[PDB]
Amino acid sequence: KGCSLTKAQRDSIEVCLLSICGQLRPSMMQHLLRRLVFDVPLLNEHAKMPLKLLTNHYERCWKYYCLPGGWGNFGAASEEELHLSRKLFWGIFDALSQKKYEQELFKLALPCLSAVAGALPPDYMESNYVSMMEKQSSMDSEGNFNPQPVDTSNITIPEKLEYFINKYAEHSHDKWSMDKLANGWIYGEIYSDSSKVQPLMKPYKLLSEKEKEIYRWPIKESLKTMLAWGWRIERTREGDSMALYNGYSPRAIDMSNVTLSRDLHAMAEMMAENYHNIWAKKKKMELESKGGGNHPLLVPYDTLTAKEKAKDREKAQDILKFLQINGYAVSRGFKDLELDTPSIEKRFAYSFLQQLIRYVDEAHQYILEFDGGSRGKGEHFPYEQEIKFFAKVVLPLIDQYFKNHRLYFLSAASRPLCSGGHASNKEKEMVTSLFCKLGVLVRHRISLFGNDATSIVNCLHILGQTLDARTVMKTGLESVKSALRAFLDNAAEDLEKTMENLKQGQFTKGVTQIINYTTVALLPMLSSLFEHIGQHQFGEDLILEDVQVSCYRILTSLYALGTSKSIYVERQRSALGECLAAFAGAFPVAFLETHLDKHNIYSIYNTKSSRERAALSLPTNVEDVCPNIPSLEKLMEEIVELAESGIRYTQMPHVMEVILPMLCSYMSRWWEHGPENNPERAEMCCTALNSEHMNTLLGNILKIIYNNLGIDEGAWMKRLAVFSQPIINKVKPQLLKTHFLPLMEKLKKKAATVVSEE
Amino acid sequence: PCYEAVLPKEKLKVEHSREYKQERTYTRDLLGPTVSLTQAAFTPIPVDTSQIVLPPHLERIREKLAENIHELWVMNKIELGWQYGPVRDDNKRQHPCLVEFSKLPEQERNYNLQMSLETLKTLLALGCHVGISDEHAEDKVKKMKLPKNYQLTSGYKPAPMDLSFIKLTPSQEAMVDKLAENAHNVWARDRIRQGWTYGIQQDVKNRRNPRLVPYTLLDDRTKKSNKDSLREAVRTLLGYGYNLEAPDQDHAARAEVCSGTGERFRIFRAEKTYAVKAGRWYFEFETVTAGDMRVGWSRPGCQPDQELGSDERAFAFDGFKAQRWHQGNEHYGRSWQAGDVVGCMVDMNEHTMMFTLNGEILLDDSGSELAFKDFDVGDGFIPVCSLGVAQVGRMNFGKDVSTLKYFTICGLQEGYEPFAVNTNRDITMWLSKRLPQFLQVPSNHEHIEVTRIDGTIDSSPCLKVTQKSFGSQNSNTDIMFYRLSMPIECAEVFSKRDDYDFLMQTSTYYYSVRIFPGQEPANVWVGWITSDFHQYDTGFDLDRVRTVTVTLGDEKGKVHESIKRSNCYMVCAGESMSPGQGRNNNGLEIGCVVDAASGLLTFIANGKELSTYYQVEPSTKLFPAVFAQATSPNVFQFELGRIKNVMPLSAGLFKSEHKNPVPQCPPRLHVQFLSHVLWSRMPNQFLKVDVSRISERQGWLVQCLDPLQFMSLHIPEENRSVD
Ligand SMILES: Nc1ncnc2c1ncn2[C@@H]1O[C@H](COP(=O)(O)OP(=O)(O)OP(=O)(O)O)[C@@H](O)[C@H]1O
Repeated sequence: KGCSLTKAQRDSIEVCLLSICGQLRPSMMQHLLRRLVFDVPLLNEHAKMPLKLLTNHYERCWKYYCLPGGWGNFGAASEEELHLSRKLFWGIFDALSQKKYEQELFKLALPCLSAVAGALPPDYMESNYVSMMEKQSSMDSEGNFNPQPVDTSNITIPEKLEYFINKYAEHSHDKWSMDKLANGWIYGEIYSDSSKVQPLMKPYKLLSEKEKEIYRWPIKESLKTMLAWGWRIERTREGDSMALYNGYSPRAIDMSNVTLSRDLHAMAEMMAENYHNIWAKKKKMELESKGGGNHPLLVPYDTLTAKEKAKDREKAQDILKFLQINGYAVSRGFKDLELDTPSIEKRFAYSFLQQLIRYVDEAHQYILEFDGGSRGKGEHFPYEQEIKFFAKVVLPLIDQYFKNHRLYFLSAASRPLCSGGHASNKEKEMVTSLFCKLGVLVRHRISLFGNDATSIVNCLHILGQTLDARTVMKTGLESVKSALRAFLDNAAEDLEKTMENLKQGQFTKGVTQIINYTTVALLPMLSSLFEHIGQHQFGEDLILEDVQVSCYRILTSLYALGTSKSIYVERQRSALGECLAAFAGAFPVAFLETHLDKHNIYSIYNTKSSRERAALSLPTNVEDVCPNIPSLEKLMEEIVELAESGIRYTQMPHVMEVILPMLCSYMSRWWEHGPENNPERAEMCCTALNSEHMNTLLGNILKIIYNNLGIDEGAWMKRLAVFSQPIINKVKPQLLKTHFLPLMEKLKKKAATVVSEE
Repeated sequence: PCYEAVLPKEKLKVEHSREYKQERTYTRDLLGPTVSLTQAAFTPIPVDTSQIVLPPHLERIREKLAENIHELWVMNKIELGWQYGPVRDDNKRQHPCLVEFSKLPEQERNYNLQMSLETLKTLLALGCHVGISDEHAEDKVKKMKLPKNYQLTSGYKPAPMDLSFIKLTPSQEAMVDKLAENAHNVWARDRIRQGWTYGIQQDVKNRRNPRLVPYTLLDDRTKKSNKDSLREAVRTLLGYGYNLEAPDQDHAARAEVCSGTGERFRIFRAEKTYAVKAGRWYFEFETVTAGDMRVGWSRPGCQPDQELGSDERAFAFDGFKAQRWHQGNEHYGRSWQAGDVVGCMVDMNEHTMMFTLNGEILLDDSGSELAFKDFDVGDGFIPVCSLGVAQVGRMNFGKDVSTLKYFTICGLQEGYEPFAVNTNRDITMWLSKRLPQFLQVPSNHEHIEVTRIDGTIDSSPCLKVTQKSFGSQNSNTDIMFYRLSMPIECAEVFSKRDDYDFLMQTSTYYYSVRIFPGQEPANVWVGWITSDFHQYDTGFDLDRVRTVTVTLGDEKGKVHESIKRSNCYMVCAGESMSPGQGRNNNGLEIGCVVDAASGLLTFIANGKELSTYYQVEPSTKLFPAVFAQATSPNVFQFELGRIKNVMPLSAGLFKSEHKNPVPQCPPRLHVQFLSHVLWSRMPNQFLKVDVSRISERQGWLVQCLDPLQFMSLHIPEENRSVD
């Protein structure tokens, strides 16, 4: 923090400090954190080193502070540093939000925020009782040394403590009997350092009360400071043992054998710090009276070394042990006032995403008034640093937070992260509302984004992985429910308008921006939603009512995409195909199975009553609502005929590459939803697709690739192989033997190609 | 009769008292520590509710709850076809409950009034927050079908509302079950207050009830009666609109810690002589249950008290957490289930080791198949297994190759050999000893250190006990048990300057123990113990010592002789000391005086004769012992001194010094301490005992007809014998 150093000197001190702290044992750095706590938010020139130290040591202790056990050898968190670190995160975040955008400083501080947010347990209960009476010596604005103690003149010692006072003054007179004997002084008329003649041989009982008061005054001040801190003192029967029991040589007493407890040790550490603060006040008055100079011990007590700590430590020890021997029971300063643990609001993630959704809604309304004023000539941003801070810190902050807490956000104490630490139902509701806000923030603003639209699509991807449908439905605020419904409906409508403008714009300005927005954000994020929902099994139950007709619309649009053919469609075809495969898994109806669609009672087409058939606008048939989609057996006739065809990947690629991921993503889930895989309602259940039929489809695809080798093939069938190792695993190993093993030897012939064959 | 003590579900058998019986080696079910059987003592514990006061809402609706419970009687007795009358006799079918609470006995009316009050109060103490929803839910009442059969005689119509549209949340139903359990506990407690005790049959003369059982063991019929009554009551309370927002499902972690005594795991291993230094070896571990089990290979220096794989002696595999253990724990393999068979393999030449689960090779976090990458041959490896609480396992050394289940699919091709592939005899199996024994304090002990102070011209020889753990963490704040290695023999028959003739004819011996200042005296006990003392409790008290009073009487029944036997004859220093906390300045020399000719144990403390005295039985072997919980680095010290007219301890202990008044401390005498680090040998063969029920007429027959004998090596000094 000193400024007289050269640039090279600053570099050397920074490297040395970051190394020592880097290999330093994690628990020991608590005092250094709490000294850094108030200096970090300044964000001065000196602050880059605190930011880097914060980043590196928190990234090192990513496991430690999150795990309730931490690292077993290094223990776990104390929650005092956790309360300090939440203040760190909030101070840094709010300061950076309100103060001017510097590119270097805020790309350096962003990883610091990420590390702090990750290390802080999202499940953490902000206790109503937190660290208080904050030691202010480190809170001096300059030189972090203002050693004012807690004033205690107002309080007064009570009457039962007078016997304690007499006994402890007896102990003091005894240890100075030993002190005078040790340095050599003996009884005489008057006190003399010359001949070691020294008249205090007389007992405590008859000692003069003035000379007794010389012993009181330190004892009196110590007891007053003890009482002002609030420590409850309780009286035991060992004390009246003394009363029933009731010059001289104070005869050998044995101090050292007794020992204290750890809570009393922290208690005594703070009392010793208080005594050092009183000593440092006295030294400050004497130094100001002097007018100049410095003292080696002028540094705060935490900055001190053990040798000077020894005097305070021992003199606190002695009074404490004599207090046990006297029988008093010292406790903490004040009882707990209340517990904020019942409320899920005090959960750290809850407040974090609280101010996060306020900031996100603020950014969304700022971009709304920018859509309004962007037709004006002035393109300047009054909220420039607001939105740049948002997009390049908050959005990365959200991304890193949800990545670090993959399982936490999925955790509802219902076995996801069964160790504990569940994201609350309201927290997951407000996660879904954050997803909705991100979507409505990203609708048709790619050009307005300064290429950070890729960051935003990754944000939407991550928020798509972080979802919990059961929790949202069984417990969900109606506003958030409507937000998600309007989300899905608006996404479907956006795709329907892009489908209609692509039929009318079959031949291939603002329409280019719209289609690029679609293919870069909307299709990938819907695909991510679809992948997450299907993989995490909540597809069927996220899809109950009118969300089914929304997904029917999305299916019609997606199949129109699959049947649409252009050069830009070919360029963005991989995203299209992955969207197709994702939605097939998400979609709950065997829409291919034209004959066996209707009978499933689990569908809207069965729950649809009759009055609200007529209320809605429906083609009245599961096939008339989707006229273009073909019947499953007809597509499988198509698949077999393309087996005997073996069409080329550069001659006839469209149908043959669009349909294969479709069917694979279908049967991957509707095999285990097939008639043999569901023993209940067999051949009457959702589907009829079976192991022999998919095995024929395997041999079929692997027969087309045989002809496809002539044109050196393409990567998307390697993507199919990626899709199909799950297929190979979930197919019975008996079908592997004698059919798929000859396929391994046939593909052993195919090993001539440079590409890696499975 | 003793058959009346059988719990209703279990059937009476006659088993072996000990766990292990005579059977095949590979079928022998190795057993871990058993769960403590605390359910035998069914103490009905009620949740305390007297401290809680009714909130104002419940206070103003108390009258409506009284009306509701009156409606409950007048529906229950009328829904069962029952009618009304003064005496509650079931044969004439008369009950006053169908009539108004006024004619109904006010005492039972109020009894049910407040037991419904503490019903809602137990809901409150359980976190059930019974508050009114709205005044609608009280102003509206539905009307039930009230035929003549369902008709009542009181004005309180039993037609509040049909409970079909009212649903009780699943957690609320579970708490209803809990409160029904609480009501059953209240009933059982009242019966205990009257003195009722459980019996399989029902009696009123002996006044015994089979209904006096925990709710889990209660019969389904009474379960359903109480269930329907209390569920209907809570449902009607909800119908009154006082909705109760159910307290959360607070998940409970039983922590599986209920083992009898401090034993957490039982370690089984083969004999140290079968250690392997070379070759490929294989053996199978069959898991009867799934839980805290570890199997692997251990060195001959494995400690029976430490858990396998915590330190270097053992290389074990824990599938419960799916972790390999050697000086630590790293993720390895998967978790097994009940019936899964683990196959352990070792290569002593390639220095590799790996495991199998039902045949497949377990994989590390990396793709490598080696459980432990490399190690040193050292002194060889031996098969080992540790079993947790309520765990059953089987170890097959492969003496019969056919008995190995997965050896053919894995292990045979690789060239691994069964551990007992070429053995004519079964492998002797050693286990961790349950019962602690006294042994000499090791010089390398991490907490206890003993120094021997030679006797000077003015000081008697002393043995000083110190703790090196103090002043540092890991210091064990547990009561250590100490004793001297050599006993005093009391006379075979009991008779019915100090003088150098009295001192030569006397048989009274003395040792003293000085408690060092700063060591808390009430934490230290001094006296004598016998060879039978095998009790290791973290908390020790003189009231807990094992005692028995054998009384032998003449032919009428007069007690002509009473003998009290105990293994511990010791006193506390805190009670012996008079000045209390004002002392601890110096001293506290407790003196123990033993009269070998009369068996009188007298204790002196700071020159005064203590009140406590013990009279022992002839030929008792007494070991000088001191039990202390160390609160100071220096805790107590044996002083082998003497007082006036009292023989020294060495004279009693040794025979060559029988007439030597000078105190001595020969090297044989040394401090011994109680510990659990000892192995026990399972016998190769057990007695052939068969047990069966001959008939109801004849009972259970047990029969042993084969004689087995074993050599017992008797250590003379310690008065114990081992095989
Ligand atoms: N109709 C009723 N039948 C039984 N008990 C009733 C009835 N009405 C009120 N009670 C009350 O419930 C109590 C329980 O009576 P119950 O016939 O169940 O006896 P018990 O306690 O199970 O008997 P035991 O201890 O002899 O097995 C009675 O003592 C009485 O206070």
